[PDB]
Amino acid sequence: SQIRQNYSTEVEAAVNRLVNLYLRASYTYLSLGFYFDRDDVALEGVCHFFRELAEEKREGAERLLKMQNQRGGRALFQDLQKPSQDEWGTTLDAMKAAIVLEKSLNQALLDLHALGSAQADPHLCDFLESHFLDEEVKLIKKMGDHLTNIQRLVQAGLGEYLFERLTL
Amino acid sequence: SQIRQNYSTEVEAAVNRLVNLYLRASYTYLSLGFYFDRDDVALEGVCHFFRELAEEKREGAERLLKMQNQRGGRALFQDLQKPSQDEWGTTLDAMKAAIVLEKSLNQALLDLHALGSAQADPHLCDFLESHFLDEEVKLIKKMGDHLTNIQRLVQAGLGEYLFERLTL
Amino acid sequence: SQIRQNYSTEVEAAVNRLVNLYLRASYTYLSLGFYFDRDDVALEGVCHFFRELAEEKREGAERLLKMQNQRGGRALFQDLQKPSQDEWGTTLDAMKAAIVLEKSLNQALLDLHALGSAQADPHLCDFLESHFLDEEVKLIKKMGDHLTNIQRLVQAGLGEYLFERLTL
Amino acid sequence: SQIRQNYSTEVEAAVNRLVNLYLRASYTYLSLGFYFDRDDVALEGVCHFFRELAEEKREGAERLLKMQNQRGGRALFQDLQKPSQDEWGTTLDAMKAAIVLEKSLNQALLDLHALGSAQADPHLCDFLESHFLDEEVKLIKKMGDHLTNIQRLVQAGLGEYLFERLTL
Ligand SMILES: *CC(F)(F)OCC(F)(F)F
Ligand SMILES: *CC(F)(F)OCC(F)(F)F
Repeated sequence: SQIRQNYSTEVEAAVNRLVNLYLRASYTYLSLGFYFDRDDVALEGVCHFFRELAEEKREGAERLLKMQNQRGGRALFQDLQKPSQDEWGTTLDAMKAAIVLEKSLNQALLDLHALGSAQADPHLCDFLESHFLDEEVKLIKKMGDHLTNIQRLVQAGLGEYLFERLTL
Repeated sequence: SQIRQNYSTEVEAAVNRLVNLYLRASYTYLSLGFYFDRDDVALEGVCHFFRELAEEKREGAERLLKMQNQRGGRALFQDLQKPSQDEWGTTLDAMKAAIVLEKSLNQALLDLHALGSAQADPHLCDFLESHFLDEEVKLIKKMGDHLTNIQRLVQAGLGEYLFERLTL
Repeated sequence: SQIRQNYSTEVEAAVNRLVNLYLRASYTYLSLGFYFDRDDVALEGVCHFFRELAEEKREGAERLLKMQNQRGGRALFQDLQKPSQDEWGTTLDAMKAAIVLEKSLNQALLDLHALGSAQADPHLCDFLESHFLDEEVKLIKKMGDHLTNIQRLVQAGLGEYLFERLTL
Repeated sequence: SQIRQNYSTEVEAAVNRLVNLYLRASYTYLSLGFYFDRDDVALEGVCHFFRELAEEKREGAERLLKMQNQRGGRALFQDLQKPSQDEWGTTLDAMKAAIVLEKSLNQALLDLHALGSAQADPHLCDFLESHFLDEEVKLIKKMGDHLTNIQRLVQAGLGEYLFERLTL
């Protein structure tokens, strides 16, 4: 590419992998959201919480793709695997799966940062530090807070209703 | 001091002690607030309640310091001891510790008032009666009200959540 | 902590130390401010300059504490030592002590950054670079500018009055 | 008087004396103000400072007279002695005389408070504490601040001009 400068093939490939990860995460949240929209689950605040996250993760993928083109890398898309579950259980079960998912995204961001440091790619470093790293830390904190409140409320049916009504 | 009039050394020293007490109280509320911000505690209304009190106590210290200078006394600062606990337990535990703290501040205000009366210092009397005594009485009443509601709600996890959501 | 990821015990402890440093700095500026409010010193612009800095340093401590909780670290508070002086001399003396204080905070920030780099903690790096490092550089520059103007003005009483009136 | 209750003859007489003192003080400030309006003195900010105080002291007398009637006491007016000087020297000389004057008013307020305490007259106590005691403390502090700045500026002609221009 005529514009490519200081952009390693290793980072280019890792950015493509991270896009697949973010799109996978968006798909997982789409599934979570619609599960809570089921007439036999029916927790609107939980559905909305996850649908909002689906959007956020899709936007993350799009930010990575824009950056890939800015650096003169080439987007390569792969199959997107279906979410790990078809049914997500209680709000607690779902929030547990969500924090696991966010930690995996966070670790992937940290790995990419490490790669960028190794390749002396300060533009990549800044990009991740600016658009991703703190967003992830904040989200994981919020999920931790929710998990604690969910667990304090477990009795169980009453707690799930109240959390959806009064927190979400 | 060129401006000093009817301002005893005993009151000057007691005012300095009271400043240390108010700053200690601010520090204790800072600790309480951040404890409730922990991801494994996560009671936002409780955190906000105590952070607001940290501010109020700091402002009290500043009011005392301004008055000290107005009277021609000299501010003398001492080490500030760390709060009595690192972890504050339940909302109930915390509110109990808070009312204990406020009663100690109140007693210190009353002792200073008594000292002012003994020294026939009506400006000091007015200062305390105007800026501190009723504020303390009102705060202690509010904490008493909270304690009663907390105790009525104790089961326990559900009660703590509901109090934070619906009162704080 | 359920949320903790890539957050070393070394950084957690250093963050706690830095909180103590910032609170110490706030206390030092509180003392500086009220000294200049003395009827026998009476430099209102100087008092306001330092009282504003007390607030800024307290806010820095609070930012560090919020971050500590975001990362799943645990705030640990220690005794706060009293400021190094009870009386602060001239505006020049005070500004000299202030720049010494800011340089020590700056060095502590740089040490923490180095620690973060060694622990490959890019979130910490970004946090410090975003909220602290440039604020410190700007503040130290402003103090340097003031010192130069103060020194140019030293005769002495006239210079101190004019600097307070026309710069502060 | 049909309305008189718990109002001693001693307090009634002391209130009349205090009125004479406040009117004397107003007259002294009138003289100070017009001295600084002299073409051979010509310090407008100083003239305005003292003319404002003349008004404040007259208003104090009027407040005391209103209170006297509220309590069913009887106003008794006496000759008003002329101010202690015809010419007031420098700004420094004048401010020195002003702080002496304010301290004498303050002492008179404190004596009246003591008298009220001895006569168990809480309405009088409140009246003085509310309308006079803190006003006096604040004024004396401000004069102390001015004296310090004046003295720092003394060379002499330049200092007097600058203080009038930049503080008053
Ligand atoms: C965000 C989600 F995965 F759901 O959607 C991805 C795509 F299919 F591209 F819309
Ligand atoms: C900022 C200062 F140190 F002054 O205050 C600290 C605390 F005591 F916590 F208010």
